[PDB]
Amino acid sequence: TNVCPFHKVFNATRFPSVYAWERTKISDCIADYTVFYNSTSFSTFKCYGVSPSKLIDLCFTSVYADTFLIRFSEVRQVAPGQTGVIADYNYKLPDDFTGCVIAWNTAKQDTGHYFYRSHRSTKLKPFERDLSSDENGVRTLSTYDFNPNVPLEYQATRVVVLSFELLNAPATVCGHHHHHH
Ligand SMILES: *[C@@H]1O[C@H](CO)[C@@H](O)[C@H](O)[C@H]1NC(C)=O
Repeated sequence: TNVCPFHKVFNATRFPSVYAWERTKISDCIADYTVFYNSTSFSTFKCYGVSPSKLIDLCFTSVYADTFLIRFSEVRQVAPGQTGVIADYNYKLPDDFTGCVIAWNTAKQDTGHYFYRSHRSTKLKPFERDLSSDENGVRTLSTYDFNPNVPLEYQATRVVVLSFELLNAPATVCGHHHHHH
């Protein structure tokens, strides 16, 4: 298997709006997570259920990459069992979450009008997506203008959620060293 398509996911011209986040299936690859933790580009790299350090030793049966665009202020909501407009009405990470979250501040590039759900009748189920714009005829989706000139807690920020499972089925996405190194 050839190397894992991270640059094609990460350095794409556009990231989705967060209410319409997008999944990607990754398999048959040899993953190189080295790019992340650049400390001058990746401002947040935090794993749940495994050690970011232990990613280099592990093989995964299925890896999905959920992607979207929010503000710096709201990055902290992408965590198991957190509360917020994002976690309650946009993108929900399970309580039993296994995976990583990577986030970096693309403010000078991902500029424009992006959207987010502010209100919903019920909160969200884990990993559920709601692409509806109305409830009773009112727009249920409020707007972000991302600009270079807004303060940091308010700036554009791209997020990726690598969600994997270590159960049965052929082991398909293997770190550079799943041969006991
Ligand atoms: C880390 O980020 C900087 C940002 O300018 C980039 O130049 C560099 O190539 C990245 N990583 C490496 C492998 O040096």
